[PDB]
Order: sequence, then structure tokens, then C-alpha cells
Amino acid sequence: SGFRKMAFPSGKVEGCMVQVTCGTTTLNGLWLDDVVYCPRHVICTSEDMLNPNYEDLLIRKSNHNFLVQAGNVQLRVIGHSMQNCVLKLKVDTANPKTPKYKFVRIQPGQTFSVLACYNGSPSGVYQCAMRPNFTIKGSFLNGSCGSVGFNIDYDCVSFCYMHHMELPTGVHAGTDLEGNFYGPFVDRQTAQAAGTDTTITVNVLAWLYAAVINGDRWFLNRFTTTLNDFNLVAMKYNYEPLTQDHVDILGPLSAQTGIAVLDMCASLKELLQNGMNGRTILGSALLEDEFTPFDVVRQCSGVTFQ
Amino acid sequence: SGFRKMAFPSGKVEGCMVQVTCGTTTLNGLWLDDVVYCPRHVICTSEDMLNPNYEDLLIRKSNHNFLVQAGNVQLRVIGHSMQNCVLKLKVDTANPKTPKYKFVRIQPGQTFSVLACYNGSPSGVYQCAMRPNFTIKGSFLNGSCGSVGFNIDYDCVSFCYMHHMELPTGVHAGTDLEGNFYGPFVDRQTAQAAGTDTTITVNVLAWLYAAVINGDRWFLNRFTTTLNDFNLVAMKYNYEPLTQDHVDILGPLSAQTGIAVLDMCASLKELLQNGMNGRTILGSALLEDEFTPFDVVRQCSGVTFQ
Ligand SMILES: *[C@@](O)(c1nc2ccccc2o1)[C@H](C[C@@H]1CCNC1=O)NC(=O)[C@H](CC1CCCCC1)NC(=O)[C@@H](NC(=O)OCc1ccccc1)[C@@H](C)OC(C)(C)C
Ligand SMILES: *[C@@](O)(c1nc2ccccc2o1)[C@H](C[C@@H]1CCNC1=O)NC(=O)[C@H](CC1CCCCC1)NC(=O)[C@@H](NC(=O)OCc1ccccc1)[C@@H](C)OC(C)(C)C
Repeated sequence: SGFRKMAFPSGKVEGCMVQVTCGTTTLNGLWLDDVVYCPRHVICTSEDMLNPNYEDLLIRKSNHNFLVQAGNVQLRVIGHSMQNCVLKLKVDTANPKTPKYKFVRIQPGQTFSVLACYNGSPSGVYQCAMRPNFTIKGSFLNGSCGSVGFNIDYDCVSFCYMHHMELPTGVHAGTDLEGNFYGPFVDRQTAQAAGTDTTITVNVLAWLYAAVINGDRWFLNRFTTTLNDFNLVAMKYNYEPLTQDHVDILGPLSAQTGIAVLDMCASLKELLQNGMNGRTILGSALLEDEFTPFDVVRQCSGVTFQ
Repeated sequence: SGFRKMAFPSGKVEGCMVQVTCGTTTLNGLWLDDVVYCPRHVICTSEDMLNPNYEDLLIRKSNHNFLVQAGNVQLRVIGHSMQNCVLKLKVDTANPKTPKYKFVRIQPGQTFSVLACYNGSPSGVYQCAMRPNFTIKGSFLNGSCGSVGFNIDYDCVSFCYMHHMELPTGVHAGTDLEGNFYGPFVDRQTAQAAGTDTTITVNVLAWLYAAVINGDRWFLNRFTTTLNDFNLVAMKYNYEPLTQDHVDILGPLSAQTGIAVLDMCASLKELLQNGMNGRTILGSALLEDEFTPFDVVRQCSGVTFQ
């Protein structure tokens, strides 16, 4: 019993974090085999940030301009290249702690664990979602650039996020590990803003199923709804449209609880229209939307990793 | 910017988790140097659970009755002893991954990270508090016994919790790593219940300071209050009394924000008396009480570990 925002165990990623220093800029890098990945704006200076041309900036650098530390060990750079917004520093030593890994670009609505790091040393781990507007509501301070987000499937670390920047509203923007930004953001110090966000409907429904699995059941009703009529109510409350694919995803949770997906939609409809009226669900007074259907099944069933 | 429930990086603890099997019972153990710690009810059978005498139960066991697996490696037990409610299995091999560590018994109100494990394999990490009633609101399924809770100070893992049992309300009870239960609970299948809980006042105040550090400031007011008059309002709303020691702890956060502790108490008073009125603090519609003053400073300042 119980339901928590649960991050994946972070050990496999901790063994990959390093410090990358170029000029007066220090940030985190990700050491996998003999390559260190890090945000390319590590080559920027304090006045290069407004409108940098990273191709000129990089063609003016030597390998010895990059100081990479893995713990108290000084890694030598033997090659460098830029891929989109990430820099790849080839080093003379392969990380012996390299886990089985993949680089994956996630869809909005998907969740991942963030290992927050400063100076190549991990600070904390927490769970996030890719918001529909391609920001993440992270917890990041100066020096956290290059911290990564990730998922784990048994033994394989799927890296999906590298941190680059904070936006004026306090939310965060970054890239996949191939350096492609999530959303329209660019690694320039120019006016950018998040875009209006929406609530991840399919995830709210998953969390309601989590609540039922765990014994909260006060929000259910006898009603049902059509997918169409549900989506007309969702638009009103700034919720993402629910697709048939979302319905299908929610199948296992529906089968385990005996609550048809569309019946749980009718319950969400009533929750949207009436509020929660001083009651809580899974210890929240808000409708929670950073658990995927997979997250719920994982935590309510006990899946491990190795 | 941003504020998350942040767990400590879990790698140092992951390298210590093992599987302990005795009879038909499998649970998790903690392998530090050449000793494996685990709940003593691993020696209980399905009918021994109602009122076991662990001293007879243990005096009937041999070392070879204990199957310890560290990954795909089979550790040999060469000695066993009981200390309070934990069993200590001495094994012929010292864990080469043993971190610097301590065993500490925490006070209620203190927080810690839980590495949830099944069959010696970590499943997830999350942050908890010791509730005033000495339960924890965890997320635990069958097989999670022996999962530990912990804090980290730079390089040292302070282990503070080992999981033993779930109580009828879905909350959890366990011991320190020397096997002393937190609270009045006993490792018997007899009627036990949590005891009425209270909100951890000093932590709510810390979290309000977190909100100010992060730019939420709508809940402040010009008022102040005496410690006495605050504590009369806290009793009413089932909050823990605030002591001068709590006030002193909140000093750094007070100094960094320029908001006197008692001024923030006046704000909490107004929040208790008027509710939040459809507004949120740090993305919560509830007054959050599982962040200590130390947690806030750590996350709002960027402390790492190594
Ligand atoms: C990261 O540690 C870092 N620090 C760097 C220094 C040099 C080069 C690259 C660096 O990367 C931090 C992490 C940030 C800091 C606070 N919280 C975080 O997550 N990243 C930055 O400081 C980042 C550096 C620039 C990224 C793009 C290319 C040039 C270098 N800056 C920002 O994140 C700023 N955001 C920003 O400029 O957004 C666009 C914008 C919007 C509106 C007006 C003007 C610009 C942040 C730090 O500035 C604030 C928005 C004021 C918070
Ligand atoms: C742990 O994995 C485990 N499993 C064991 C099997 C044998 C011996 C020791 C074991 O430890 C689980 C973890 C639990 C399971 C679900 N969520 C969890 O956190 N622990 C137990 O199953 C535990 C075993 C007993 C502990 C005390 C000594 C004998 C073995 N049992 C419980 O946690 C039960 N709680 C309980 O009995 O509380 C007292 C009580 C209150 C009211 C009426 C009767 C007894 C749980 C599993 O039972 C429920 C309360 C119904 C949930």
C-alpha cells in the first residue's frame, strides 16, 4: 500500500557524472564509454550568450581547453564534436561504470527521473514529466546544466533529457541526449517563454486508478460518458484531449480495478466540475498528472531493475 | 528555481542490497562489511506470525538455513545473532561496495530517502518523513521488508530505517538499523494501529520559506504573533507545538528571506484559519510538512555529496 512519486534508483547514472570546465564555465557531463556529453553552451563566455554562433565558437577551441574531471581524476580530451546542441568530448578512457544504455526522445506526458548534479557530483533525485508545452517543472540551480533525466528498464538506462536552461517562469528547458531541444527553445539568451501548458489527462486517469488500487474510492460514480462528451469537458478545464490510444493504454488498469475507462472519465468529469470539496486523493488536494499508466502499474505491482 | 521532493542519490545503498531467504520467506537485507542486516521475522513461518518467541525460533536455526544472494552470487552465512528486532547474518565475504556509513535513530519530523526493494533488487527511491506517530507514509508491497531508509552527508550514508510491516491504515512501521521499532509497534501479527497523527509544524514553516525563496509570496501578511498565541492556534488544527528550538532552527531561512520566524507563523495562522482559497503553494493545494529546514536549505542552495 501507499503511493509516492518514485524515482528510479539513480546508481547507474551516478557512475556516469563528470565535471566539464571550459573557460570560466563549469557544468556537468555524462560519461558513457569514451565520450562525455554536455551542453554546447559550455563553450560560451559571459558576452557570447546573447547570440552565439557555436560553429565559430567551437572551431576556435582546442581539446586542451576542455577540463573534464571524473571525481578526483582528470580525464584527457582527445577529440570534440558538436551534434545539435550537445558537445561530445572524446576522452582517452572508457568509463568502466558505463551501464547498458540507450538515448531516447520521449513524448510529452512521459515521466522520467532527474539526477540533479553540481560540479559532477549528484545532489538529489526526483521524478518529472515532460509537460505538454515541452518544459519540465524541475528543481535546478546555477551549475545544474548537464544533469540528465532518465528511465530504467531492468538493466538498461534510457537517457531522455539533458538540462540546459531555466525560463522566466521558473520552469526548465533542455534537450534529448542527441542535443535536440524539447519544444521551440534555443540555447540563446534571447526572450523565450514556455507556452501555455495543459494537464496530462491520461495520467490523471492513471492516478485515479492508482487511488482505487490503494483504497480511495469516494470519487467514483455510477455514471458513464462518451469519449466525445468527456473531451468537450476536458477542453473547458485546459486538459489534453483523450485519444482512443490513451483509452487502450489504460486497459490493464481498467481490467485490474473493474472500472471501465469511460466510467473513470465520468468520475474525472465530476471532479473537474465540482472540485474535490475538501477531500484528498492519494494525499493530494490537486488532480495529479505526473504519473503515467506505466508508472502506476510499476509501483502498484512491484517491478524492480537489475 | 523549482522545488521537488528530492531523494538522496541512491547508488551507495543500491550496492548494499541483498536477498535473504529462510524457509518460505524471502525479503531484503543490507550488506555492510561482512554482516547482512534484515528483519528478524524472516525466521517466522505462516503460523509462527501470531505470537512468535524469536529466541526459540532462532535457537532452532542453523547458518545453512539462511540463503543470502548478492545479485547472482550466493553468500555463505558463518554466524547469526539477534539484536532487538533485526537479525545479523555474518557472511564469509565483506561487501566491497560498503560505503562510509553510520546507523542513526532519527526523531519524528525528520525526513529520509527510502530505497524500495524486492528480492534484493531496488525498485524506486522516494522521500519520507517519520510522522509524529512513528509511522511512515511509504509505498511498500509484499516483499519490501528489509528495504532501508537513509540520509547522506557528503560521503557518509546514515541509515535510519528498516521496513518491517504495514498497518491497517496503509501506513508503515519499522525499526532503526539496530532493530528498535519506531513507536510502540511490535513484530507480531496482533492488533496494532498507528495512533493519531499531527502535522509537523516546523516543517510546514520551512516549506513556506522555500516558497518565498522561490517567488510564491501571496500568503505573507504584515501581522505577527507570539509563540504562545501561535501554538494555541496550532493545537486547534492538530499541528505539533512549535518550540523555541524549532524557531532557532528556522533562523538561517529567516535571515535569507528577511521574514521573521514569528511573522511566518502569523502567515501560517492565517493559512490555517482561512484555507488557501483555490491558490497553491509550490504546486501544492495542501500545507506540506515533509520538508525539514535542512531539506529546504539543501535544495535551495545546491549541496551535493561524494
Ligand atoms: C546551467 O548551470 C548553465 N550555466 C551556464 C553558464 C554558461 C553556459 C551554459 C550554462 O549552463 C544553468 C542552469 C540554470 C541556472 C538557474 N537554473 C537553471 O536551470 N543554465 C543557465 O544559466 C543558462 C545559460 C545559457 C543557456 C542558453 C545559452 C547561453 C547560456 N541561462 C538560463 O537558463 C537563463 N535563461 C534564459 O536566458 O532564457 C531565455 C530568456 C528568457 C527571457 C529573457 C531573457 C532570456 C536563466 C538563468 O535566466 C533567467 C530566465 C533569468 C532565470
Ligand atoms: C514484508 O515484505 C514481509 N513479508 C514477510 C513474511 C514473513 C515474515 C516477515 C515478512 O516481512 C511485508 C511488507 C508489507 C506487506 C504489504 N506492505 C508491506 O509493507 N511485511 C509483512 O507482510 C508483515 C509480516 C509480519 C510482520 C510482523 C511479524 C510477523 C510477520 N505483515 C504485515 O505487515 C501485516 N501487518 C500487521 O500484521 O499489523 C498488525 C495487525 C494490525 C491489525 C490486525 C492484525 C494485525 C500486513 C501485511 O497486514 C495488513 C495490516 C492486513 C496489511
